[PDB]
Amino acid sequence: MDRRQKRLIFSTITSKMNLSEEVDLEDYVARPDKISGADINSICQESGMLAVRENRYIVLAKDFEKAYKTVIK
Amino acid sequence: GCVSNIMICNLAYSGKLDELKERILADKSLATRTDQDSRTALHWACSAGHTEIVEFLLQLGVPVNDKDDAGWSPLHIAASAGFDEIVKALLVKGAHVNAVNQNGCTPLHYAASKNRHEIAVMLLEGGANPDAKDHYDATAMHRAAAKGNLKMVHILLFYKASTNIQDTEGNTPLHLACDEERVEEAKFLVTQGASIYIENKEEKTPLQVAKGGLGLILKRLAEGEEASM
Repeated sequence: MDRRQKRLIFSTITSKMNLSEEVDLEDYVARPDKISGADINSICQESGMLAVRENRYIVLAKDFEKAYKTVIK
Repeated sequence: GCVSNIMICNLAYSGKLDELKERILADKSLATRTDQDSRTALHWACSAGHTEIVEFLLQLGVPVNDKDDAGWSPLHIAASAGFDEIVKALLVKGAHVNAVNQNGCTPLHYAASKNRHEIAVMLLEGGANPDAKDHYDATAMHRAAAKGNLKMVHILLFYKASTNIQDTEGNTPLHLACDEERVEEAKFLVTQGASIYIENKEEKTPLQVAKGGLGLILKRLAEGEEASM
């Protein structure tokens, strides 16, 4: 979808997620992948869920790149 | 808290400086062990903004340029997070301004994206390349223009960043500013040399991308510049 919309969706949802002060969602927002808002709530829910397999209570950059590459394809 | 499998990194992230000092001075090798993500106490203190723990680790002389397993250097982490004082202590100790991580980003990509002006300047003054391209051939200016960070676009142009680099979708920063309706950014860019002619991969120039009010304004500006200058 629209880059601007995409960014709005990422920021609105991660807004009540606790992310490390260095994560930057633009790295994903700027990717040339057409994805839905479902896909984004998805990467976002997966990221917080994986806050737990290495098990850190704050969401990190790595939680995202994972969620993202799994969810999109 | 508890972000790492190594307890000294959790102390660094937690801000427990006194405990961290006692353990490391008992066995200095501990200050540079890497954890499961290849981070050390320095990465985690930067990630949490504990300037004082960063100063203690730099006082001990630990490496300031090692990357974690996603290719993030302590300078990347501090620059994206917005630690001005940490960024500054890192640079004084030799942090590599053009280091790249696994997305191909330099710390300036993150400073620009997140509107960290003072850090972008420290970086550019320290020699960062304004034109570094990430893995999608996007520069700091693509980030800043897309997001509407006008003053960040002013700072980049001041350090001579190019305005016509194309990402892998063939977009220049001007296409991105047009696409997201960043009116003042788009105008500033055309006034500084962005071309209203370059086509992206979908065969569109920034004008074909822009809403009509903006496209007319950019057109006008472009003919202004092509007439004088």
